[PDB]
Amino acid sequence: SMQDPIADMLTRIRNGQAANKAAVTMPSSKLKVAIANVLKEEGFIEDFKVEGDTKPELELTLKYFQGKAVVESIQRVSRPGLRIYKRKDELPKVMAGLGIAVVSTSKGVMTDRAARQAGLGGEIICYVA
Amino acid sequence: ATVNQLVRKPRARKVAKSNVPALEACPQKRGVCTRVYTTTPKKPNSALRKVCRVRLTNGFEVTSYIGGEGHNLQEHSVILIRGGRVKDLPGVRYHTVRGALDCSGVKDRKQARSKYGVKRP
RNA sequence: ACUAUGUUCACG
RNA sequence: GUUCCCGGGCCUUGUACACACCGCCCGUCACACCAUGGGAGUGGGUUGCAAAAGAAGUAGGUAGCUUAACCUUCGGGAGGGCGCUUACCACUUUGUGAUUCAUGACUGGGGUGAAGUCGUAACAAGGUAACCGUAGGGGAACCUGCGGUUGGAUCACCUCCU
RNA sequence: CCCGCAGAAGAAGCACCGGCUAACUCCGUGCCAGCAGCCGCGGUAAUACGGAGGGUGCAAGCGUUAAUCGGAAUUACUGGGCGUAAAGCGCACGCAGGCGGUUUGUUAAGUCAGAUGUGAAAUCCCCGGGCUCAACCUGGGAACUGCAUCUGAUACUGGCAAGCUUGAGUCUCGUAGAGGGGGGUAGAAUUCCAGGUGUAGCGGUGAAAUGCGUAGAGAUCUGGAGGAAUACCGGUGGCGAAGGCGGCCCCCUGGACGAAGACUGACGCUCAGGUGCGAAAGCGUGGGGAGCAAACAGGAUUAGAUACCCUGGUAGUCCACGCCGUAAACGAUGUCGACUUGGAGGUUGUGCCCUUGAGGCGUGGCUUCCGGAGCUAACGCGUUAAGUCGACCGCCUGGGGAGUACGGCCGCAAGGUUAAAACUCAAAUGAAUUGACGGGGGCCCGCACAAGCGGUGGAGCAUGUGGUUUAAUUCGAUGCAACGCG
RNA sequence: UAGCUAGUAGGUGGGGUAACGGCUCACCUAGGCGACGAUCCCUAGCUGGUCUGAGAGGAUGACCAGCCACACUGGAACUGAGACACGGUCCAGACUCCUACGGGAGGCAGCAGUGGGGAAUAUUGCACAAUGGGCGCAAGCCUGAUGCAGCCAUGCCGCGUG
RNA sequence: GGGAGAAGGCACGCUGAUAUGUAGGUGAGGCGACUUGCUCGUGGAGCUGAAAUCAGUCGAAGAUACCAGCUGGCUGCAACUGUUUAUUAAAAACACAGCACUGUGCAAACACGAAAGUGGACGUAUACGGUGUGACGCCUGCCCGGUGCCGGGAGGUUAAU
Ligand SMILES: [Mg+2]
Ligand SMILES: [Mg+2]
Ligand SMILES: [Mg+2]
Ligand SMILES: [Mg+2]
Ligand SMILES: [Mg+2]
Ligand SMILES: [Mg+2]
Ligand SMILES: [Mg+2]
Ligand SMILES: [Mg+2]
Ligand SMILES: [Mg+2]
Ligand SMILES: [Mg+2]
Ligand SMILES: [Mg+2]
Ligand SMILES: [Mg+2]
Ligand SMILES: [Mg+2]
Ligand SMILES: [Mg+2]
Ligand SMILES: [Mg+2]
Ligand SMILES: [Mg+2]
Ligand SMILES: [Mg+2]
Ligand SMILES: [Mg+2]
Ligand SMILES: [Mg+2]
Ligand SMILES: [Mg+2]
Ligand SMILES: [Mg+2]
Ligand SMILES: [Mg+2]
Ligand SMILES: [Mg+2]
Ligand SMILES: [Mg+2]
Ligand SMILES: [Mg+2]
Ligand SMILES: [Mg+2]
Ligand SMILES: [Mg+2]
Ligand SMILES: [Mg+2]
Ligand SMILES: [Mg+2]
Ligand SMILES: [Mg+2]
Ligand SMILES: [Mg+2]
Ligand SMILES: [Mg+2]
Ligand SMILES: [Mg+2]
Ligand SMILES: [Mg+2]
Ligand SMILES: [Mg+2]
Ligand SMILES: [Mg+2]
Ligand SMILES: [Mg+2]
Ligand SMILES: [Mg+2]
Ligand SMILES: [Mg+2]
Ligand SMILES: [Mg+2]
Ligand SMILES: [Mg+2]
Ligand SMILES: [Mg+2]
Ligand SMILES: [Mg+2]
Ligand SMILES: [Mg+2]
Ligand SMILES: [Mg+2]
Ligand SMILES: [Mg+2]
Ligand SMILES: [Mg+2]
Ligand SMILES: [Mg+2]
Ligand SMILES: [Mg+2]
Ligand SMILES: [Mg+2]
Ligand SMILES: [Mg+2]
Ligand SMILES: [Mg+2]
Ligand SMILES: [Mg+2]
Ligand SMILES: [Mg+2]
Ligand SMILES: [Mg+2]
Ligand SMILES: [Mg+2]
Ligand SMILES: [Mg+2]
Ligand SMILES: [Mg+2]
Ligand SMILES: [Mg+2]
Ligand SMILES: [Mg+2]
Ligand SMILES: [Mg+2]
Ligand SMILES: [Mg+2]
Ligand SMILES: [Mg+2]
Ligand SMILES: [Mg+2]
Ligand SMILES: [Mg+2]
Ligand SMILES: [Mg+2]
Ligand SMILES: [Mg+2]
Ligand SMILES: [Mg+2]
Ligand SMILES: [Mg+2]
Ligand SMILES: [Mg+2]
Ligand SMILES: [Mg+2]
Ligand SMILES: [Mg+2]
Ligand SMILES: [Mg+2]
Ligand SMILES: [Mg+2]
Ligand SMILES: [Mg+2]
Ligand SMILES: [Mg+2]
Ligand SMILES: [Mg+2]
Ligand SMILES: [Mg+2]
Ligand SMILES: [Mg+2]
Ligand SMILES: [Mg+2]
Ligand SMILES: [Mg+2]
Ligand SMILES: [Mg+2]
Ligand SMILES: [Mg+2]
Ligand SMILES: [Mg+2]
Ligand SMILES: [Mg+2]
Ligand SMILES: [Mg+2]
Ligand SMILES: [Mg+2]
Ligand SMILES: [Mg+2]
Ligand SMILES: [Mg+2]
Ligand SMILES: [Mg+2]
Ligand SMILES: [Mg+2]
Ligand SMILES: [Mg+2]
Ligand SMILES: [Mg+2]
Ligand SMILES: [Mg+2]
Ligand SMILES: [Mg+2]
Ligand SMILES: [Mg+2]
Ligand SMILES: [Mg+2]
Ligand SMILES: [Mg+2]
Ligand SMILES: [Mg+2]
Ligand SMILES: [Mg+2]
Ligand SMILES: [Mg+2]
Ligand SMILES: [Mg+2]
Ligand SMILES: [Mg+2]
Ligand SMILES: [Mg+2]
Ligand SMILES: [Mg+2]
Ligand SMILES: [Mg+2]
Ligand SMILES: [Mg+2]
Ligand SMILES: [Mg+2]
Ligand SMILES: [Mg+2]
Ligand SMILES: [Mg+2]
Ligand SMILES: [Mg+2]
Ligand SMILES: [Mg+2]
Ligand SMILES: [Mg+2]
Ligand SMILES: [Mg+2]
Ligand SMILES: [Mg+2]
Ligand SMILES: [Mg+2]
Ligand SMILES: [Mg+2]
Ligand SMILES: [Mg+2]
Ligand SMILES: [Mg+2]
Ligand SMILES: [Mg+2]
Ligand SMILES: [Mg+2]
Ligand SMILES: [Mg+2]
Ligand SMILES: [Mg+2]
Ligand SMILES: [Mg+2]
Ligand SMILES: [Mg+2]
Ligand SMILES: [Mg+2]
Ligand SMILES: [Mg+2]
Ligand SMILES: [Mg+2]
Ligand SMILES: [Mg+2]
Ligand SMILES: [Mg+2]
Ligand SMILES: [Mg+2]
Ligand SMILES: [Mg+2]
Ligand SMILES: [Mg+2]
Ligand SMILES: [Mg+2]
Ligand SMILES: [Mg+2]
Ligand SMILES: [Mg+2]
Ligand SMILES: [Mg+2]
Ligand SMILES: [Mg+2]
Ligand SMILES: [Mg+2]
Ligand SMILES: [Mg+2]
Ligand SMILES: [Mg+2]
Ligand SMILES: [Mg+2]
Ligand SMILES: [Mg+2]
Ligand SMILES: [Mg+2]
Ligand SMILES: [Mg+2]
Ligand SMILES: [Mg+2]
Ligand SMILES: [Mg+2]
Ligand SMILES: [Mg+2]
Ligand SMILES: [Mg+2]
Ligand SMILES: [Mg+2]
Ligand SMILES: [Mg+2]
Ligand SMILES: [Mg+2]
Ligand SMILES: [Mg+2]
Ligand SMILES: [Mg+2]
Ligand SMILES: [Mg+2]
Ligand SMILES: [Mg+2]
Ligand SMILES: [Mg+2]
Ligand SMILES: [Mg+2]
Ligand SMILES: [Mg+2]
Ligand SMILES: [Mg+2]
Ligand SMILES: [Mg+2]
Ligand SMILES: [Mg+2]
Ligand SMILES: [Mg+2]
Ligand SMILES: [Mg+2]
Ligand SMILES: [Mg+2]
Ligand SMILES: [Mg+2]
Ligand SMILES: [Mg+2]
Ligand SMILES: [Mg+2]
Ligand SMILES: [Mg+2]
Ligand SMILES: [Mg+2]
Ligand SMILES: [Mg+2]
Ligand SMILES: [Mg+2]
Ligand SMILES: [Mg+2]
Ligand SMILES: [Mg+2]
Ligand SMILES: [Mg+2]
Ligand SMILES: [Mg+2]
Ligand SMILES: [Mg+2]
Ligand SMILES: [Mg+2]
Ligand SMILES: [Mg+2]
Ligand SMILES: [Mg+2]
Ligand SMILES: [Mg+2]
Ligand SMILES: [Mg+2]
Ligand SMILES: [Mg+2]
Ligand SMILES: [Mg+2]
Ligand SMILES: [Mg+2]
Ligand SMILES: [Mg+2]
Ligand SMILES: [Mg+2]
Ligand SMILES: [Mg+2]
Ligand SMILES: [Mg+2]
Ligand SMILES: [Mg+2]
Ligand SMILES: [Mg+2]
Ligand SMILES: [Mg+2]
Ligand SMILES: [Mg+2]
Ligand SMILES: [Mg+2]
Ligand SMILES: [Mg+2]
Ligand SMILES: [Mg+2]
Ligand SMILES: [Mg+2]
Ligand SMILES: [Mg+2]
Ligand SMILES: [Mg+2]
Ligand SMILES: [Mg+2]
Ligand SMILES: [Mg+2]
Ligand SMILES: [Mg+2]
Ligand SMILES: [Mg+2]
Ligand SMILES: [Mg+2]
Ligand SMILES: [Mg+2]
Ligand SMILES: [Mg+2]
Ligand SMILES: [Mg+2]
Ligand SMILES: [Mg+2]
Ligand SMILES: [Mg+2]
Ligand SMILES: [Mg+2]
Ligand SMILES: [Mg+2]
Ligand SMILES: [Mg+2]
Ligand SMILES: [Mg+2]
Ligand SMILES: [Mg+2]
Ligand SMILES: [Mg+2]
Ligand SMILES: [Mg+2]
Ligand SMILES: [Mg+2]
Ligand SMILES: [Mg+2]
Ligand SMILES: [Mg+2]
Ligand SMILES: [Mg+2]
Ligand SMILES: [Mg+2]
Ligand SMILES: [Mg+2]
Ligand SMILES: [Mg+2]
Ligand SMILES: [Mg+2]
Ligand SMILES: [Mg+2]
Ligand SMILES: [Mg+2]
Ligand SMILES: [Mg+2]
Ligand SMILES: [Mg+2]
Ligand SMILES: [Mg+2]
Ligand SMILES: [Mg+2]
Ligand SMILES: [Mg+2]
Ligand SMILES: [Mg+2]
Ligand SMILES: [Mg+2]
Ligand SMILES: [Mg+2]
Ligand SMILES: [Mg+2]
Ligand SMILES: [Mg+2]
Ligand SMILES: [Mg+2]
Ligand SMILES: [Mg+2]
Ligand SMILES: [Mg+2]
Ligand SMILES: [Mg+2]
Ligand SMILES: [Mg+2]
Ligand SMILES: [Mg+2]
Ligand SMILES: [Mg+2]
Ligand SMILES: [Mg+2]
Ligand SMILES: [Mg+2]
Ligand SMILES: [Mg+2]
Ligand SMILES: [Mg+2]
Ligand SMILES: [Mg+2]
Ligand SMILES: [Mg+2]
Ligand SMILES: [Mg+2]
Ligand SMILES: [Mg+2]
Ligand SMILES: [Mg+2]
Ligand SMILES: [Mg+2]
Repeated sequence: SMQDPIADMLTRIRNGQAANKAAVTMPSSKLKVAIANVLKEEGFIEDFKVEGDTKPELELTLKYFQGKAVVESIQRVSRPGLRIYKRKDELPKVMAGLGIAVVSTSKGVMTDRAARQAGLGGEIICYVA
Repeated sequence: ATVNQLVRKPRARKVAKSNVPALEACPQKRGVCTRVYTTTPKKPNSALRKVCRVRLTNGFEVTSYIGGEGHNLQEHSVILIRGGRVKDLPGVRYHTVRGALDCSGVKDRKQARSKYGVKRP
């Protein structure tokens, strides 16, 4: 009963893109905003907000280049049933380094490309092709 | 499936039994031999296939096929047994080595003579 | 109303 | 005149058939072989418990027999050694279990084997739809009851209605 | 190791050759002899058997056997599954365990970063070097994926203090319902019981017979006793966790849903063992017993009929109290949560306007059917997913052997539950496809039947076969499609 | 294989150990282990590695190197810096042994070799010349450790066979 | 529940010690007190006295006499304790709890009795009598021709009158 909230975010993104939907509302969090901002900053999502004081609702705004969706594939790696922490050198590279892996490192949440250059590892949250 | 279920009960590897109980990874084995006799095969074949019961040295009692045309095996006579099913006589799962011990070579053979234990002409 | 069976292996 | 018998045509449907119903196919019974459980038992292997046992050695105790150095009043003290003894304990002995491997008259099913016997249970509405559970019955597939499932078929023969 | 003679002189086999898999003919043999790693070859024209020639592949080796990994994503952590192929416990409750909404702290266990020590040498790996070359030996390097300690990093996970409200739960108020348990009573009908009427059948079946009847049955009427089940309403209606639950009325009682608030403040989700419920059939004890009906009997059917059909008919079916613990206990589809185009209904709520006339738009629960993307081996599923993801559990690993044996646990028993191995096969299986078939359906047709007419089968002879006979009775044709046939 | 466990789990004190300790005693307390598998059963030397694999893994632990264990079977201690001692010692046992019958031997899982088992696996060779080892000032003596040789296509690799 | 005293073991005498006789039993002279007592609750002087542990010690032997199970395995019959041929049979025979059939509606069936009357029973079908079987578990199949019993009343035959 709602065990992983981050996977649920990534399904709403995946299932929003399949339905050709413009925006994707969901319950917000600290870690949701961190992931959503990394996806925006590189350019899978086109802007977002966090409208609400008491009961916040983070809504995304999905991107579409052609008729095809922008987020080709997006999957949870370090699920709560099996946490997957990778070291500096053992960090993955999705799609041979043209997709990203969101990685929660000690200096905040960031991309796998930034984690290599920063010089540290962490929990790999999700691969994004 | 389910990683927690596997931690609790790991993957049981399928211990596939050996075809030929001759034991202790032996290439061949001696046999005293009893009852040399003919037997009919399964459906599409029909013949009188030459075969013998073999009192093995370790204690087992196995049937073994006698390859080639004609043989010297009878009543007793100490023979050597190698592995290999016939796939026709159901139950027979070994072959007598022709050439070794009291089992002589096949008479008048030219082609393929390591099999069937015959010397040069 | 009831009303059984078609030896063996093959030929495609 | 078209309900039926025979054959054929088209469409649809079920099929475990494709040598295509003159198809496939189930179980007993008969014979041979193989592995396998039960079985009055029998013969080992290992081992638990309960005791007896007590050789050598080690230690503790010492009436007995001794006895090179130290101490010495030249008497012997000390201390030692043997012998005895107690504890510890190996072999071995007895009883009774457990377990495990051989083997056993006979017996229960199981598998396999080109052309054995009896039927025809299933696959088509397989000619009583099949199957599941369960109980009773029966040479054999099985049959019958009770409840369940569709993984059943036809639902232009009724006749009369929206 | 170096010269010195000598002479090609002393120095080549053995697998295979049907597909997989590089390479073909001829004789011999005739499901025999034999081959076989898998499929399979041989029944008188064998590329597969045996030989011969010819080829192909390796070559001082070659093959066969055994043994390990690979291919096998066929135990799947990287990397599989469970509607129908093997596989969701029958369904719940629930401790240990696994997992856990959200915002601040705060540690630093996990996690991450660095650093130092160590991870023996050989081995492996790379650049060299040394044996005539190689194998072999060998220098240096990398590596030894590690473990320990030490210092930091705080995003995440954990621990720990407060929270907070979306989850989760409580209270108020109604609505619907075969939810349950206990107790009454109602009408129809069936059976038997007593009597009236009444005169030969009744009953049954494909057709009969057994059976009931001149003792007066059946039919009909009146009065009575019982027991069991509830017509119509009644529906792809409702309720229940599943099993399951239908006349009507009260007693006690569990849950569900809606309405708008208030409160608690993560109390949650799953759940190995464990406990509870769990159709029908059974079982025990005590009742009850109309109808029905295993067993059983008789009559038919039949070659037989331990069946189907008929007439009888006991356990059971019913009630109280226990046990059993299984079913195709089935949506063959585990439980909880989130997310993702529609349409037609049913059912039960509740709000806003005009109830201004059986209205109309809305929003919730539960539910039947058809379909989109997507998924699927296909069939199909499709917001009640078999779609897209997460948490946890159960289960699967070829068919037979076998859900069987042995042992445990439970049971009065029946048996249930847990659950093998030897042996044996190269398949077993699922969906769909084209045919063919059906004592499946529809629509046609034909001397197919009906409606006729004359024949064969009886006799004698002619002719042809079978057979038998014979020195020979030449040879072929031998269901329709051989037999006054060649 | 679901419970095992009484020196068992801890304390105080004494003894003993090169050293601490239920190592071992006396008393005191009633624990300890156990579903993150105790106990019991079957199997097994362990590692560096080896083979395999794209890797994860899977299999394996002959040869070379480290550690452990054992020395005819079952015990005990003595000696020593070190052993509860492969070619010491002492008992006991089973099996071979020689005798004058009183009693004695003996220990190839060192190297060769034999019988037996097996599908299967080798010379009763030479040598301390080197490299370590033992004692000794050394010289040397000793050494089946090592270095050579035999045998075997058992492998890996070279050149043959014009 | 048992089997079970299964089987099979070990320890036992005497003398000191722990303890100039111990836990235990036991209770006096006292002293509270409570009242009038055969008092309550202290109190513990004497008597009493196991059972142990440890150390000695004698004998061939220590439960030394008398007293006082033999044990185990397979199996027939009867479940069991019980009863039986006084005086040759103690059993597998009888009985037995339990089971079935059957009769019996109370002035009960039935029994003793020419009868009155008694028992059954001062009981009333969850009771009573008879018959068979014989705890308990798994069960108990087919035959109603024959003999009995039960029910039916038309028809045949049929006594007294
Ligand atoms: Mg590192
Ligand atoms: Mg044959
Ligand atoms: Mg037949
Ligand atoms: Mg037709
Ligand atoms: Mg046409
Ligand atoms: Mg068509
Ligand atoms: Mg069907
Ligand atoms: Mg077929
Ligand atoms: Mg047929
Ligand atoms: Mg059968
Ligand atoms: Mg069978
Ligand atoms: Mg057997
Ligand atoms: Mg046996
Ligand atoms: Mg036995
Ligand atoms: Mg002793
Ligand atoms: Mg002694
Ligand atoms: Mg002297
Ligand atoms: Mg002196
Ligand atoms: Mg003196
Ligand atoms: Mg002295
Ligand atoms: Mg027999
Ligand atoms: Mg016999
Ligand atoms: Mg015949
Ligand atoms: Mg016949
Ligand atoms: Mg049939
Ligand atoms: Mg049938
Ligand atoms: Mg039919
Ligand atoms: Mg039939
Ligand atoms: Mg049928
Ligand atoms: Mg059918
Ligand atoms: Mg059945
Ligand atoms: Mg059954
Ligand atoms: Mg049955
Ligand atoms: Mg039966
Ligand atoms: Mg019969
Ligand atoms: Mg029947
Ligand atoms: Mg039925
Ligand atoms: Mg030369
Ligand atoms: Mg020359
Ligand atoms: Mg020349
Ligand atoms: Mg010359
Ligand atoms: Mg030559
Ligand atoms: Mg022949
Ligand atoms: Mg041919
Ligand atoms: Mg030919
Ligand atoms: Mg050939
Ligand atoms: Mg050739
Ligand atoms: Mg080879
Ligand atoms: Mg393999
Ligand atoms: Mg694998
Ligand atoms: Mg997986
Ligand atoms: Mg699979
Ligand atoms: Mg199936
Ligand atoms: Mg299935
Ligand atoms: Mg399920
Ligand atoms: Mg289910
Ligand atoms: Mg389960
Ligand atoms: Mg919990
Ligand atoms: Mg937690
Ligand atoms: Mg959290
Ligand atoms: Mg959170
Ligand atoms: Mg800090
Ligand atoms: Mg840390
Ligand atoms: Mg760590
Ligand atoms: Mg680190
Ligand atoms: Mg190293
Ligand atoms: Mg090199
Ligand atoms: Mg070189
Ligand atoms: Mg070189
Ligand atoms: Mg090398
Ligand atoms: Mg090197
Ligand atoms: Mg190096
Ligand atoms: Mg380094
Ligand atoms: Mg901070
Ligand atoms: Mg923080
Ligand atoms: Mg935290
Ligand atoms: Mg309430
Ligand atoms: Mg209410
Ligand atoms: Mg209700
Ligand atoms: Mg209501
Ligand atoms: Mg109701
Ligand atoms: Mg109700
Ligand atoms: Mg009710
Ligand atoms: Mg109700
Ligand atoms: Mg009746
Ligand atoms: Mg009348
Ligand atoms: Mg009549
Ligand atoms: Mg009447
Ligand atoms: Mg009537
Ligand atoms: Mg009435
Ligand atoms: Mg009645
Ligand atoms: Mg009534
Ligand atoms: Mg009723
Ligand atoms: Mg419900
Ligand atoms: Mg429902
Ligand atoms: Mg019902
Ligand atoms: Mg009622
Ligand atoms: Mg209520
Ligand atoms: Mg409620
Ligand atoms: Mg409620
Ligand atoms: Mg509400
Ligand atoms: Mg609130
Ligand atoms: Mg509050
Ligand atoms: Mg469970
Ligand atoms: Mg129950
Ligand atoms: Mg019920
Ligand atoms: Mg029932
Ligand atoms: Mg019964
Ligand atoms: Mg009953
Ligand atoms: Mg009974
Ligand atoms: Mg009863
Ligand atoms: Mg009853
Ligand atoms: Mg009746
Ligand atoms: Mg009759
Ligand atoms: Mg009948
Ligand atoms: Mg017939
Ligand atoms: Mg006949
Ligand atoms: Mg008949
Ligand atoms: Mg009837
Ligand atoms: Mg009845
Ligand atoms: Mg009732
Ligand atoms: Mg159950
Ligand atoms: Mg139960
Ligand atoms: Mg089941
Ligand atoms: Mg059901
Ligand atoms: Mg259903
Ligand atoms: Mg199921
Ligand atoms: Mg589900
Ligand atoms: Mg549920
Ligand atoms: Mg649950
Ligand atoms: Mg859902
Ligand atoms: Mg839901
Ligand atoms: Mg709709
Ligand atoms: Mg609706
Ligand atoms: Mg659909
Ligand atoms: Mg929807
Ligand atoms: Mg929708
Ligand atoms: Mg819906
Ligand atoms: Mg929903
Ligand atoms: Mg799903
Ligand atoms: Mg699927
Ligand atoms: Mg589950
Ligand atoms: Mg499982
Ligand atoms: Mg399996
Ligand atoms: Mg199998
Ligand atoms: Mg079953
Ligand atoms: Mg079973
Ligand atoms: Mg058994
Ligand atoms: Mg039991
Ligand atoms: Mg019980
Ligand atoms: Mg029992
Ligand atoms: Mg019973
Ligand atoms: Mg029964
Ligand atoms: Mg199919
Ligand atoms: Mg199908
Ligand atoms: Mg037709
Ligand atoms: Mg006609
Ligand atoms: Mg005519
Ligand atoms: Mg005529
Ligand atoms: Mg004429
Ligand atoms: Mg005629
Ligand atoms: Mg004729
Ligand atoms: Mg004629
Ligand atoms: Mg002719
Ligand atoms: Mg003729
Ligand atoms: Mg001819
Ligand atoms: Mg024709
Ligand atoms: Mg013809
Ligand atoms: Mg003609
Ligand atoms: Mg020392
Ligand atoms: Mg220690
Ligand atoms: Mg490699
Ligand atoms: Mg490789
Ligand atoms: Mg692989
Ligand atoms: Mg290992
Ligand atoms: Mg070795
Ligand atoms: Mg060597
Ligand atoms: Mg060595
Ligand atoms: Mg060490
Ligand atoms: Mg050590
Ligand atoms: Mg030793
Ligand atoms: Mg040693
Ligand atoms: Mg030795
Ligand atoms: Mg020694
Ligand atoms: Mg020794
Ligand atoms: Mg020794
Ligand atoms: Mg010294
Ligand atoms: Mg020492
Ligand atoms: Mg020595
Ligand atoms: Mg020696
Ligand atoms: Mg000796
Ligand atoms: Mg040797
Ligand atoms: Mg030898
Ligand atoms: Mg010399
Ligand atoms: Mg030296
Ligand atoms: Mg020295
Ligand atoms: Mg010196
Ligand atoms: Mg010098
Ligand atoms: Mg020297
Ligand atoms: Mg020497
Ligand atoms: Mg050496
Ligand atoms: Mg070679
Ligand atoms: Mg060589
Ligand atoms: Mg050789
Ligand atoms: Mg007892
Ligand atoms: Mg007995
Ligand atoms: Mg007792
Ligand atoms: Mg005793
Ligand atoms: Mg005794
Ligand atoms: Mg006894
Ligand atoms: Mg005495
Ligand atoms: Mg005393
Ligand atoms: Mg005293
Ligand atoms: Mg006292
Ligand atoms: Mg007193
Ligand atoms: Mg006084
Ligand atoms: Mg005192
Ligand atoms: Mg006192
Ligand atoms: Mg006294
Ligand atoms: Mg003493
Ligand atoms: Mg004494
Ligand atoms: Mg005396
Ligand atoms: Mg004495
Ligand atoms: Mg004594
Ligand atoms: Mg005595
Ligand atoms: Mg006695
Ligand atoms: Mg017996
Ligand atoms: Mg007898
Ligand atoms: Mg007898
Ligand atoms: Mg008896
Ligand atoms: Mg008796
Ligand atoms: Mg009896
Ligand atoms: Mg008596
Ligand atoms: Mg008497
Ligand atoms: Mg008497
Ligand atoms: Mg008498
Ligand atoms: Mg007498
Ligand atoms: Mg007696
Ligand atoms: Mg007598
Ligand atoms: Mg009796
Ligand atoms: Mg009188
Ligand atoms: Mg009278
Ligand atoms: Mg009276
Ligand atoms: Mg009276
Ligand atoms: Mg009665
Ligand atoms: Mg009696
Ligand atoms: Mg009797
Ligand atoms: Mg009985
Ligand atoms: Mg019974
Ligand atoms: Mg009669
Ligand atoms: Mg009568
Ligand atoms: Mg009468
Ligand atoms: Mg009468």
